[PDB]
Amino acid sequence: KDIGIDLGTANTLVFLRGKGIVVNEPSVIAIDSTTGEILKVGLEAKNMIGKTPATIKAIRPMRDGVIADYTVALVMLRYFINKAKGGMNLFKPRVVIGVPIGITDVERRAILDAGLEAGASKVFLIEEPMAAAIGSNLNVEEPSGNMVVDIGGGTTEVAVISLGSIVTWESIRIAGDEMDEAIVQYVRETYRVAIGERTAERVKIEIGNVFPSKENDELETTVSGIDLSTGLPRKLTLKGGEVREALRSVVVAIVESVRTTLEKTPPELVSDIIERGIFLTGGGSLLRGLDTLLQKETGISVIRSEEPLTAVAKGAGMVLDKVNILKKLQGAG
Repeated sequence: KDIGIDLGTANTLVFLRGKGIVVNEPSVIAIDSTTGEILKVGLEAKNMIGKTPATIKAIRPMRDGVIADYTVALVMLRYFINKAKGGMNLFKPRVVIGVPIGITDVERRAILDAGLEAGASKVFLIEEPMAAAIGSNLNVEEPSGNMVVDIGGGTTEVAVISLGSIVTWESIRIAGDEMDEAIVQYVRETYRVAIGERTAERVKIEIGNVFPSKENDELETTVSGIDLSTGLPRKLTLKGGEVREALRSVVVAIVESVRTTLEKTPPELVSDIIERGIFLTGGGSLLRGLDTLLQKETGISVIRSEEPLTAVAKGAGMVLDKVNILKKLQGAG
């Protein structure tokens, strides 16, 4: 039994060689604040965020693409592996876990340890964009310039793939989480209202956009929270234009990372990218008009992936059947 795991800062996906995606749940875990006992893991836990009594603590152990709260992350990972196997047993499956390219050796050691402690007989780490390319069948083993821009909840990764490896890359810790925060901050500074992270995510999903257009400007939705200047509950409406402005600095950072990667890419590979185009993927890349904006800024065609949410998990599991690539991945156990 072999599984691919996309342990995202926002959502976790597990691909089981033989049937596909068997786990797709928010990366949240809730525990009894006194006993430490796990109450819920997944969606039911996410639904608790910002709504818990003092007796319960809802946690998102993954941050910036890496482990931020070790033990909690450990038990959550075990829960997911157990669920992927279809209940806990004495079988230790082989596991491949996606990771940002800019990960440190220490952060890298933590994920390998966690994988083993969580119940894996052996763990392998695969770079995010590489897993996404394999999961989307991009023929990564060929000598063809393939630039992938993967935006998740914790990181934005830009990589030029060729011959089963990454030639050049940039990795910044500005992605989905920073988009949510940007909206929270915008509402607080503009209307003096405090809203939660989940309400900000809803806004991002319902009217988030990064390219100007009549249609985008007309988009609207409401948000509810507490007016910090009056101490009263308050509901107000946000429009596409406002949100686009709130996400400006984040988008600027993303565009910049793409330009910087292109600049240092070997000329023959750049030649390939101009003809092939840039591959845009990841849950954080779904902002309205993001492809439009990147294409206009780089002057190069941008293509959105067809399975932006599952590509990474699929690729992590599929890499097990590619000895040439697998043999180069760092592992443990």
